[PDB]
Amino acid sequence: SKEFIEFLKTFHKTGQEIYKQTKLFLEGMHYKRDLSIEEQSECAQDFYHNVAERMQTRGKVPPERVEKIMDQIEKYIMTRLYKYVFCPETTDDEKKDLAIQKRIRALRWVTPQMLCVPVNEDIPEVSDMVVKAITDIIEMDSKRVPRDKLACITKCSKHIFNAIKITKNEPASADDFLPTLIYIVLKGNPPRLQSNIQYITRFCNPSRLMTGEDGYYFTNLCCAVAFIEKLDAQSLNLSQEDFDRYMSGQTSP
Amino acid sequence: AYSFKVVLLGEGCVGKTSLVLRYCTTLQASFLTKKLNIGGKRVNLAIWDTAGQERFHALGPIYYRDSNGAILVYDITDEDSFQKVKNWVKELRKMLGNEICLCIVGNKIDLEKERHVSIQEAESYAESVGAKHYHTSAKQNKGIEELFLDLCKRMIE
Repeated sequence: SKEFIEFLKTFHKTGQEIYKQTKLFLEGMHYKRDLSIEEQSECAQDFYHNVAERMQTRGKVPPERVEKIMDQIEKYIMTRLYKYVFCPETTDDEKKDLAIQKRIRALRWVTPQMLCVPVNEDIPEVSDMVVKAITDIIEMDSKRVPRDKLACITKCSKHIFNAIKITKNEPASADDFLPTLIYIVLKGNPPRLQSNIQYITRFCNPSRLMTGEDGYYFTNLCCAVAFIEKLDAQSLNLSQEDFDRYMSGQTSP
Repeated sequence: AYSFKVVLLGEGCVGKTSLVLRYCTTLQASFLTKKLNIGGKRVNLAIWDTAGQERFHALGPIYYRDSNGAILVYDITDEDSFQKVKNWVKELRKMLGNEICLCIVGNKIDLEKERHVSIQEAESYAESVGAKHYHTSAKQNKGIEELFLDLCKRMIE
């Protein structure tokens, strides 16, 4: 909080204005605490939109330093907002976390071969990449700021990419990448997975998700979770007989 | 000033990856970028590869959300690959937002001796859905530059 003020002091009669607008927004959020999370999210998103535009207009600041200060804004606001807006009791975030956790647990038997995962864990360097990717996705929940949660997803993906490139000696396509990320998520069963996804969607500076790499990897995480939710015998090229046997928890593939 | 999201559609076997690598030691080929200048206007291009396997069919929309353009690759020797494009176009056209700029790309024109999808069918299909059709050969590095250049032009318009 002290660092945010010192940071903004740098920007003269543009830093004071941002600080005022940030404080106004945060005061607005306090008076919206008893509204729906959708309404709280629209407020933050409007705020991101409006502070960015009011910088291009009545501020004349280079787009290089504009992203850098939006990162500082996001960190200040979300550090303060996290306790209130992450997994709120008025939502089904907890319910969704438990259901995905239970679902991922149910699917503990699914092998990389079933998912046609292009990684060979018998190569020690590949095994090390997989271990790191699982830790990256697990760490997501330990970070409070959406940008830092996104960085865990992105780190996880690049460790996955290394695992695939070492195994295959070709750069991963989406067809290679997505089943590997699904597999990593199944092995990691990352804590509060839906709450993390919802929080990023609701409160991340909307820009970072639009075109750039963090947006791509986050989208892929969303695809992984959606695939896991609806996964059936046909998904894994299994007969219903085998799928049902594995699902019972009584049989090893 | 312009930043564009472009989704890449097709299974691996239609040669989509060679095509985008041609254009853009490489670690990965799933997320790819190009910085362009068009009529003295600056363009940030992000290519988002999407998983083409049938098992991932329901996931498309998650990927396609807020795309500015789409590159749908088929293999001119495989009429089934062309049928897949037509279904993808239907999905892309149900995405909430502005009209996504579509490219329908007939790849492996170096195998025109063995083609199963006629040029007339492909071009006439493209026109019918407000798309543009392009011929490429990743193998012989033809048509690739023209495709991306034209798409950005179209996405600016």
